[PDB]
Amino acid sequence: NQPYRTGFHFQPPKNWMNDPNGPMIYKGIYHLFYQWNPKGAVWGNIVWAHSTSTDLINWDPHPPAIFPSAPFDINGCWSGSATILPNGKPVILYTGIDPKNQQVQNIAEPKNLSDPYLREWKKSPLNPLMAPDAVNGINASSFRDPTTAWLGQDKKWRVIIGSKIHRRGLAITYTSKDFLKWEKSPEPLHYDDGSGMWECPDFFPVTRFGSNGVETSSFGEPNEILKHVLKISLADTKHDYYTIGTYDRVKDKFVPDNGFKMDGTAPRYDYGKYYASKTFFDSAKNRRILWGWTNESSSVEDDVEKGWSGIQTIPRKIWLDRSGKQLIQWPVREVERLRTKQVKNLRNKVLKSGSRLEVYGVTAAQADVEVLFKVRDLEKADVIEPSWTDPQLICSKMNVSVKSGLGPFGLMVLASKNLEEYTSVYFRIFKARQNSNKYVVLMCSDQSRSSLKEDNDKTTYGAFVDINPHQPLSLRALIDHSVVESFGGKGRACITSRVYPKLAIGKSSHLFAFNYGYQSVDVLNLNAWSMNSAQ
Ligand SMILES: *[C@@H]1O[C@H](CO)[C@@H](O[C@@H]2O[C@H](CO)[C@@H](O[C@@H]3O[C@H](CO[C@H]4O[C@H](CO)[C@@H](O)[C@H](O)[C@@H]4O)[C@@H](O)[C@H](O[C@H]4O[C@H](CO)[C@@H](O)[C@H](O)[C@@H]4O[C@H]4O[C@H](CO)[C@@H](O)[C@H](O)[C@@H]4O)[C@@H]3O)[C@H](O)[C@H]2NC(C)=O)[C@H](O)[C@H]1NC(C)=O
Ligand SMILES: *[C@@H]1O[C@H](CO)[C@@H](O[C@@H]2O[C@H](CO)[C@@H](O)[C@H](O)[C@H]2NC(C)=O)[C@H](O)[C@H]1NC(C)=O
Ligand SMILES: OC[C@H]1O[C@@](CO)(O[C@H]2O[C@H](CO)[C@@H](O)[C@H](O)[C@H]2O)[C@@H](O)[C@@H]1O
Ligand SMILES: *[C@@H]1O[C@H](CO)[C@@H](O)[C@H](O)[C@H]1NC(C)=O
Ligand code: NA
Ligand SMILES: [Zn+2]
Ligand SMILES: [Zn+2]
Ligand SMILES: [Zn+2]
Ligand SMILES: [Zn+2]
Repeated sequence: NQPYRTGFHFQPPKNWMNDPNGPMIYKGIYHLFYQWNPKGAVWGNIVWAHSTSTDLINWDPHPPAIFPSAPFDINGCWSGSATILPNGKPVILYTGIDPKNQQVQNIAEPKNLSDPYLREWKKSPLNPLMAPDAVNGINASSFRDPTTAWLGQDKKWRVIIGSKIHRRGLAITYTSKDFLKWEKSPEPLHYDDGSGMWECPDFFPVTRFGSNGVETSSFGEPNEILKHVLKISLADTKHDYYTIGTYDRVKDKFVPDNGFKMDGTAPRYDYGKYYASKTFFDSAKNRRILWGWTNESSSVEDDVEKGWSGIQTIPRKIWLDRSGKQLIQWPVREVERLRTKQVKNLRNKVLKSGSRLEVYGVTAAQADVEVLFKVRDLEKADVIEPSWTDPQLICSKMNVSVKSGLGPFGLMVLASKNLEEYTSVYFRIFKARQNSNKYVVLMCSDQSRSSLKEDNDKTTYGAFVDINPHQPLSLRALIDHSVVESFGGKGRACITSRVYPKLAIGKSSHLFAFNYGYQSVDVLNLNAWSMNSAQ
């Protein structure tokens, strides 16, 4: 019996899953590889597992693609990325562990380029293409995760590798004119002092105005103003951060926009349980897709007990916000195909102070729900306390029991009949400590009351949303048994959490809208779809 296995998120039939690997589209087929343990529910014996799709939702298995079978990767096949060469040919750059336990960079390419599912991959010699040594002095124990490579205006390829030198994180950048002979640049594309190791780095352009994706090597088209994103997975904090800036192709550096620092004080893709993010360019739809690894919030005991660990968020479409300050994400449209044609709809319903509204007629552990909340009188929101800068510390300081002028209001997902178990995703609104009348919208994902099992990770997640509370506040949540993916302000803030209820399972879960704030807020619209299982 498996109450926590997802009905429609990507996870292997069994065992431990980890980083998403070399995602790509080839011959109109979507590919996903991933770090897999073929014989355990913990990390180990790590190989590139492999599934394919035509819609990014239903995945067909294939035997592992990249596994230890040569000096350059004999002690493991760590993370990496697929580049698609200008002639449509796809290649994987991945980190392998050698006889000396050194992290080195290997190329792998398909052996049958006419196989539409690219089942078997051949590797060099002359692998490794990139390795630490005495001359470059790269930390052999911290040199992993090559990105998708991009082609410069000087016919030379660039690729970065996450690394660190003495508690300074950097994107070690290599150049190559043939994709076979790679040479280290004197200086990295970017670095941050005091940040740890830089894992799973990503580097890609975005249009300044538009929802569409940009091919990874593009400079034009003239005219069209581009912006560049550098994303890192910060090993110490265990979060993925990105910064928006410009790519000086002359110096071959990355320059973060004024109002950013790549270490710590940066925006996250996701303010909950989300790690080792990776994007690819979906040439089929001209969109950039972001893959993300949500690991397990239960005990390791539980993981080995259920015999699997780790899921993948449903893929996000990602693009720049109009104001240029952050990225927007939104679950790929395809996932909406999983919705039943029946749809529970509630409109213009008032939530008085301290109220809640059950929403029936849905499979409440496997569902998609979208709400529009309208605030009646913004002059009623409490002025935000002076030293409240961390949105995670606000949500954890004040639970749904503590009441604000406006908020807490939102959804209670994965909830038991009598509410002993519930996961609350919600908003609070404040007036800011500014001379201009600006409001601060808080999004929380509180899971302290989430499950009766006590040794689950009940960490509460939190985020600010850049939306105007004059217009109605939008909240979506994908609910899938042991995962909720909350989206605030139409993708302006995303929180993934992991939840393991003992009561709120299958038949026995709701599903509430609620409001415990001082002022009564209006539910403008509520759509709830039951969700069919994938694959
Ligand atoms: C893969 O999966 C695992 C598990 O899900 C995950 O590790 C967990 O990460 C979370 C954070 O994401 C950790 O949550 C913290 O837990 C500590 C306590 O943990 C200790 O004790 C437990 C045993 O019960 C052990 O598991 C663990 O090893 C530790 O010894 C909390 O204290 C933290 O809460 C504080 O900080 C939060 C903000 O970050 C606030 O929300 C909260 O209010 C707390 O602040 C309080 O103390 C502050 C002083 O430090 C003070 O400023 C405040 O006033 C306040 O009182 C936090 O909940 C969790 O412990 C991890 N668990 C394990 C098993 O390691 C991995 O990260 C994940 N990996 C990936 C790649 O995603
Ligand atoms: C090279 O990287 C390795 C691995 O991160 C470093 O050795 C680790 O340092 C940490 C933190 O001080 C300690 O837990 C251990 O001493 C090592 N742990 C691991 C995970 O191996 C080493 O310090 C780095 N050296 C340089 C020159 O950057
Ligand atoms: O599977 C290895 C792959 O995962 C990452 C990030 O998730 O590193 C994790 O696994 C390593 C193997 O034990 C650890 O050294 C590291 O601390 C952990 O975050 C990638 O860096 C790596 O390619
Ligand atoms: C490669 O793919 C083609 C087309 O699917 C297939 O017919 C062929 O047998 C495969 N292998 C070789 C060695 O050509
Ligand atoms: Na889409
Ligand atoms: Zn040194
Ligand atoms: Zn943190
Ligand atoms: Zn920086
Ligand atoms: Zn006003």
